Amino acid sequence: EDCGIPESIENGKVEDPESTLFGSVIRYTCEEPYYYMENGGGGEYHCAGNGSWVNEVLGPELPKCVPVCGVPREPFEEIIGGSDADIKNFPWQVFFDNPWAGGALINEYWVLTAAHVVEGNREPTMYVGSTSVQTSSKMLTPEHVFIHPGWKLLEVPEGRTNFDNDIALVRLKDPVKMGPTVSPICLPGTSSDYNLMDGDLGLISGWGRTEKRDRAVRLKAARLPVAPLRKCKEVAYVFTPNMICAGGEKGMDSCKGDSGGAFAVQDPNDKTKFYAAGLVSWGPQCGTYGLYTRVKNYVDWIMKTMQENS
Ligand SMILES: *[C@@H]1O[C@H](CO[C@@H]2O[C@@H](C)[C@@H](O)[C@@H](O)[C@@H]2O)[C@@H](O[C@@H]2O[C@H](CO)[C@@H](O[C@@H]3O[C@H](CO)[C@@H](O)[C@H](O)[C@@H]3O)[C@H](O)[C@H]2NC(C)=O)[C@H](O)[C@H]1NC(C)=O
Ligand SMILES: N=C(N)c1ccc(N2CCN(c3ccccc3)CC2)nc1
Repeated sequence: EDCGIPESIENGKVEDPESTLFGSVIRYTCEEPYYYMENGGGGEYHCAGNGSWVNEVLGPELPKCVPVCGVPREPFEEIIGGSDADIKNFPWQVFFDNPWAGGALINEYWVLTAAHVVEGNREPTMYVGSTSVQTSSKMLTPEHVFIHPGWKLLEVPEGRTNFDNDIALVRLKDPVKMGPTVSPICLPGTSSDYNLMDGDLGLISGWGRTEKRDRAVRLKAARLPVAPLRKCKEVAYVFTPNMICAGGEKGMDSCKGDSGGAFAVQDPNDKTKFYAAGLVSWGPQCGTYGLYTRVKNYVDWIMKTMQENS
C-alpha cells in the first residue's frame, strides 16, 4: 500500500505528500522559469495498488525537466559604441579565454561558437554566469569540439580571407545548471519566418575591443540592424550567403574579441524569446559593418551533431 516518499528529479521538485499510501497523489513541477516539463502530461502521479507512483503518460517513469531557451530575466536597456550589459541580459553568453572570445549556450550540454574560436583548441576553457571576464560564475569543462566540415583549415590561420562556414559546437562534460545568470538561447527555425530582412534589429554582446579599451572587463552590448551584404563588401575576402551583414548605424559594431557571440534576434512567433540568428565572425574596420555566420543555414547540421553525440 505504501508508495513511499517520492523520488526527486533533477531541476524539478515534488511537494511533500500528505500521504504516501494507496490513492494519494503527488505532482512534479519543474524549476520555473528556468526549466519546463518535457512531454510528461502534467507531472501528476497517483499511488497505485502495486506500490508505484504512476502517471498516465509516463507510467512509473519520472518526468524530465529541460531548460527554457531564449528568455532573459532582465531585458537589455539602451563591442564598439555599446553600453554596459549584465550577464542577466545575455544569460546565454559564454566567455572563452583562449583565445579571448564568446559563444552561446544552446542547451545544457552544448555551446555554439565561431569555428575560428576553437580551430586551434581541442579543449577550450569556457565560463558562464559572470558579467566580468575570468581565467584560471562557473567554468565549463569541454568534452569534444565539432568544427563544421565546410570550415577551411589553414596552416597560418591569421590572415585568413575565407570565413565561410564559421561555426562550431562544443559538447560539455557535465550538464550546465540554469538560473538567473545562465540559460540557453534558442535556435532559428527552418521556415521562411526566419529569413532576416534588411533593417531587422538584433543584439550583440561581448567583451571584445571597445572604442576606448583593447578589451572589456565587463560585458557590453549594442543593438544593430541587418544590412544588405553589399554594404559590408563596400567598406580577396570571401562573402557567401552563409554570412549576415549587420551594422552601419551610430558607429555600433562588433569587434576583435567578440568572436562567436550570438547576434540575438527576437523570435518572430514569440516576441519574448531570443534566438541566435548570427555568430560574430569577421569584418572590416571596427565601427562600420560586421559579418555574422547565418545560423539558420546550419540548424540541420547543429541538430544532427547533437543527436549523434548524446
Ligand atoms: C505497477 O503497475 C504499473 C501499471 O499501472 C497499473 O495500471 C494503471 C493504468 C493504473 O491503473 C495503476 O493504478 C495500475 O497499478 C506498472 O507500469 C508499467 O511499467 C512498465 C515498466 O516497468 C512499463 O513498460 C514499459 O513502457 C515503455 C514506454 O511505453 C516501453 O517502451 C518499455 O519497453 C516497457 O514496456 C508499462 O508501460 C507500465 N504500464 C503503464 C500503464 O504505464 C508498474 O511497472 C508496476 N510496478 C510494480 C513495481 O509492479
Ligand atoms: N568590423 C567587425 N564587426 C569585426 C571586425 C573584426 C572582427 N575580427 C574577428 C576575427 N578575426 C580573426 C580571427 C582569426 C584569424 C584572423 C582574423 C579578425 C577580427 N570581427 C568583427
